[PDB]
Amino acid sequence: FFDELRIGLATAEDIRQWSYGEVKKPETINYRTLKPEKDGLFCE
Amino acid sequence: APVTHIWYFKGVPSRLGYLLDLAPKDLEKIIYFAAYVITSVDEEMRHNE
Amino acid sequence: VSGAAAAEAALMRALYDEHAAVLWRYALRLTGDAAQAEDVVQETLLRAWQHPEVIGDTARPARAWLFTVARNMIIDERRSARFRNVVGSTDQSGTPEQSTPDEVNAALDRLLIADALAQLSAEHRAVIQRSYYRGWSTAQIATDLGIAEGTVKSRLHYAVRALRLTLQELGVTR
Amino acid sequence: GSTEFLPGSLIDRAEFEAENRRVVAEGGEPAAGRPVLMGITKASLATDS
Amino acid sequence: VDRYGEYFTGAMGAESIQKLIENFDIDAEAESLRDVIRNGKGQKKLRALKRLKVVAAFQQSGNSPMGMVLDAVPVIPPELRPMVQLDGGRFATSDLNDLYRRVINRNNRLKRLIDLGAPEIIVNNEKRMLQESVDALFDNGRRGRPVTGPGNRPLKSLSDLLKGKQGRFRQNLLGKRVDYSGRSVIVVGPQLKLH
RNA sequence: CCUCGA
DNA sequence: GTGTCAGTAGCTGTCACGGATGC
DNA sequence: GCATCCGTGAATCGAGGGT
Repeated sequence: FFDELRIGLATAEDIRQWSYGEVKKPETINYRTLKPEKDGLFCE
Repeated sequence: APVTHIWYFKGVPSRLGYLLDLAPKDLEKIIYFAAYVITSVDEEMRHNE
Repeated sequence: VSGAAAAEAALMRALYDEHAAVLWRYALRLTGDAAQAEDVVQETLLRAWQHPEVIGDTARPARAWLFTVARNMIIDERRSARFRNVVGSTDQSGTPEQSTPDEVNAALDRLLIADALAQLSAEHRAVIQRSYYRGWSTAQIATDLGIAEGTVKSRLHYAVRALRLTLQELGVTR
Repeated sequence: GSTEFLPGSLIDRAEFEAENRRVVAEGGEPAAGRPVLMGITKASLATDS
Repeated sequence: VDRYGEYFTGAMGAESIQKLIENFDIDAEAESLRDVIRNGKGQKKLRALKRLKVVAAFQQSGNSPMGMVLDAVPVIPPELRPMVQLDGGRFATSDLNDLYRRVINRNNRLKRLIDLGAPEIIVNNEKRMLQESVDALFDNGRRGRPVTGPGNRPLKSLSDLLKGKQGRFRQNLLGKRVDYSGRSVIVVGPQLKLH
């Protein structure tokens, strides 16, 4: 039970308030260890 | 560098063009580095000179 | 002077207007991806700015040096990182979607463990739920419950066998 | 009139008479009305959800 | 700029429009449109009506129009852009990872050019590519030619995840696929009762 | 996305 | 480290409809 | 002020096979 569903423009402060960190590096994972690279698109 | 949300620029009608009274094609030239745009002009200093 | 620093910017903008569009076509054939060709052009002209020897002699074709730098950049992209990953896209058809099994077998075991747990003493039940459900060490449970080290070892030793009694009495498969 | 209804907008004939009901009793001018026919495709997108 | 630069200030790209929105009185431009609406020619009134529909929205709601220009882009969680392994040892990934990856490469290149003091032509011509890359992440194909993948196939964008029969709304929200169900061939059974 | 069934 | 020409494939064989975009 | 051109839409479920 929740009444309303509000939608709106995401302030740049909201975009940063959601993010658990910035994606600096462009790498994805390692193709040998299957470990996601740090600060990559899969940073743990 | 700041970037524009394509949903509000290219989606018809162009929401930015309606907000700033700028034509969509004129707005297209600005965003994609085809034309400069005047942000401010000191009209009073110009009058005194 | 300040005009000497601006003459270098008007020199880069000059080689942009004569070589960038032709270099983009060359990288576009070698990669096939327009977004990748733009990345090769920016990186090639960036190395031109970092090498005044190539921008010095106008009587020597700087275009040929650009095609060679772009060619070497493209073959390096064509190595290990592209080798494994570039193959498939989940959005693309022909790739099986990931699935996760149902929790039926896990839910039935959890129900039978919860029944055998209820028929235990409050001491034994509060020790197996701190060793297997909370994952603490033997000394950690001894510290919490204020009992001896061997007391936790003995309670765990019996409570496991007590549960094995109740499960084998109900026909749980070994 | 005295309403916040943007002129030219298509509003449900229940909020219009309920909003003009408060402004008429408030002293201000009630908003004007004119019946408008909308297609089923256009009316669906105009829903309040 | 070389002559009368002391008197005006101009700029290019998206950062300029960010500046145009900042030096903008929302309430003033709203009442200017209403004045045109109260007494005006329908030829030039419809164009002022529709503008008010957009401007008054930013006025009452209390949200700034600056949100239409982004300083940071969010990254979608990994399980929604998963990378799956193939039975041949190779890998298959979601299109979004390529789209996000291509934005990151150009965004990291911009930090290099700004630090290196590259010519204004490269920094400006790079920001455009960052704008075109971010335009593809949200709605690839909306402006111009779509970002082609391997095989001249237009890559799916975030907005493609919601459109049409395959989008999230119609395919995964209005109808799910359910447990406790089956299907088989039908055969007439005359002896059966109606119930 | 190839072929096919109501 | 790089240095004589050195330059996509593919493709239009859909259409009705509305309204912002543009001369 | 109007012709152009842009973007939006175009039935439901189901089987099997390749990359």
